[PDB]
Amino acid sequence: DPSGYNPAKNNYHPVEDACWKPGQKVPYLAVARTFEKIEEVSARLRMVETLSNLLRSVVALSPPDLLPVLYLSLNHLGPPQQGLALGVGDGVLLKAVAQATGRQLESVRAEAAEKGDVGLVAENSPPPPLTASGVFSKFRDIARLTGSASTAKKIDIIKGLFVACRHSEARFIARSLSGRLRLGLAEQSVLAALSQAVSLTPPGQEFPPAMVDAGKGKTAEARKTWLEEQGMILKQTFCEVPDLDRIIPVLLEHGLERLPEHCKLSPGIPLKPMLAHPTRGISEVLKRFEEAAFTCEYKYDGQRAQIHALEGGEVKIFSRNQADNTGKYPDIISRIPKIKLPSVTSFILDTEAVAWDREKKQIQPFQVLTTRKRKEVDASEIQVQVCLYAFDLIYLNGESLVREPLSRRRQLLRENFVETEGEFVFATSLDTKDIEQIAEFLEQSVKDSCEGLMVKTLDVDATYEIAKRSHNWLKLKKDYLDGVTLDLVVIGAYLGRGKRAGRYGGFLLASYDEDSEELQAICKLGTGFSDEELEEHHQSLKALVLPSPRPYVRIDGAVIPDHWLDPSAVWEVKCADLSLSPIYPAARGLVDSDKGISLRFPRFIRVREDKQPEQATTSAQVACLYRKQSQ
DNA sequence: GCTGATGCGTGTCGGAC
DNA sequence: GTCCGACAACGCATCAGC
Ligand SMILES: Nc1ncnc2c1ncn2[C@@H]1O[C@H](COP(=O)(O)O)[C@@H](O)[C@H]1O
Repeated sequence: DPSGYNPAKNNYHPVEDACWKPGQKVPYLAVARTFEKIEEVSARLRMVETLSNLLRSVVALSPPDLLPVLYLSLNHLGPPQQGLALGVGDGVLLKAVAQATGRQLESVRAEAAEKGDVGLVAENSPPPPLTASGVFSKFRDIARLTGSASTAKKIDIIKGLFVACRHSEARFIARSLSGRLRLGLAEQSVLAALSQAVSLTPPGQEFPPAMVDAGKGKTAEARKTWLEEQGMILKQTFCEVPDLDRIIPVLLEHGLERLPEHCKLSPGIPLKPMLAHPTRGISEVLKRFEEAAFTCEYKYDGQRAQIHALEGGEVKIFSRNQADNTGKYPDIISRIPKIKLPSVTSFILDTEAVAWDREKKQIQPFQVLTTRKRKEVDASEIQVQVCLYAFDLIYLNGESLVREPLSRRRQLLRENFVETEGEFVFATSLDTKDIEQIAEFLEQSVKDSCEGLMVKTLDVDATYEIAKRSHNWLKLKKDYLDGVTLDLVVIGAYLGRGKRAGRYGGFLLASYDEDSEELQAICKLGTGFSDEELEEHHQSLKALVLPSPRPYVRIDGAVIPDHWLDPSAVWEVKCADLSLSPIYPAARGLVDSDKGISLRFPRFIRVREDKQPEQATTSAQVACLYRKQSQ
């Protein structure tokens, strides 16, 4: 019986402990029961084993449901490049919860805010049982609804789900819709569970499967080593082809050992990009890299563009998160013939697209880039031009370069591609181990409109193998260095969600405007404090809660705090940059008549226990800092 | 026809292991 | 170090209300 389904039990048997009949649809309650057992524990290894048990039963009994169960576990709707999104947030969701439970919407909103979780409100307040594929399909139905009256149609589907929910299902339906499943298990653990499941219980056997536990005859050491090896086969393939729609049919038909024979890196199919680990100083860079020669490059402030040229000439462009951006950049597309030597027949390039001012011939801020339209059919209508800064080459003329060292990938990039100023340029770079030269290069990068340096080894562990290490590169920014900040007043707090439930998750901060003697909201703040500090803030600020705002506190367009606070606490906050804000009033009129100023990537540093609000950073100082950054 | 509100999509940080 | 999920500013696109 699905109500008693226990994928965390000892001696889990994929056949005998499943809670549905062979070949029938996996019930959604089996998924919900699995989620309960996963969120109850903190050790990822234990979460992986529990999910693996569900997956082995899916493989053994009902293999067509493997793909929807995996998406439900990731809370994804499909492969990233297809771009389906629910179009559902707390607004649509709580209205649906309110109507399903028959309660007033304010009562539902208030309880969800206090509890920090929509799932508990949806649950604790005729139709056939939900199935995993049925729920997944309805989720995709919600995402495809568009046009006038689509909100009411989305709500109707959601109410239909809640009406059919049993036991714990409503909790997880609502958390999924809210984007906050909170399992503690995400992409890497799902892949580990999948490789473990298909290794222990191979797909494609006639029911009942003759092989239920392929690890039974191995010592514990041989079992661990084997599962690690199978797990790396799945992880390397997925990093090249992060698309379960392609992988799972192949896995089900040919098994995991033969997977790389059928799914490999190829132009037109986005791959996982290499990411960067933040490093807090040049000395820390030499420590992570030890003896290995490395290169430093400008870290451009734009958007990543993974540019694919297929054999035959089709070009596709993907984002860092593998969204299809091809329709966004008809200007890039028309430029491709200019950037390659005539011998290049296909490639995958790793680049940064940066807004570029063709009148002044210079880079423009990230903010300017974000004003491009999402779709543009005529390059003629484009107003924000872009320059591509190329820094890697992943595939060339039919061959993957993923196992080549950066020294060779970079040489192939420079040898086979053609620069045009203001259109396509190789990232500015420096090969050195001299601490003083690196420090000056870091300074120069900021003067040249970049946010810092990327650092990459050239020959030691210098490949593009994301499954081996996804953060193989280092990012170095001046704002990571100690002593290289603003003192702001806490004027409000926001109730925490999830891991912050039951305390404050965020705070509203303000600068002191000397001329009006008012406090002006400047940004929110929600990271940089330890768990212990955040509880201390909850305890000390609760004494300062007020029913109504003070008349000298101005927040204009900011989110109204859940709790207004008597202005008293002053905190030191660090940011990457200041920005001209559409909503915050701080220093409005000092630089821009209509816009005040906010903080890019603010983080809490420490309490200024001995600073009164009137001695906080002033709005005039905020303006001065913004002007200094703006040349 | 306009607009404000909602949703999606483009970093820093600490905890458990 | 890895994995995960708290939380930031601010843009476009969309849609309900007007
Ligand atoms: N020279 C460069 N090499 C690699 N990434 C770069 C470079 N310049 C800018 N970037 C961007 O920096 C991001 C890496 O930082 P992060 O996303 O913080 O891991 C990439 O996704 C790129 O969009």
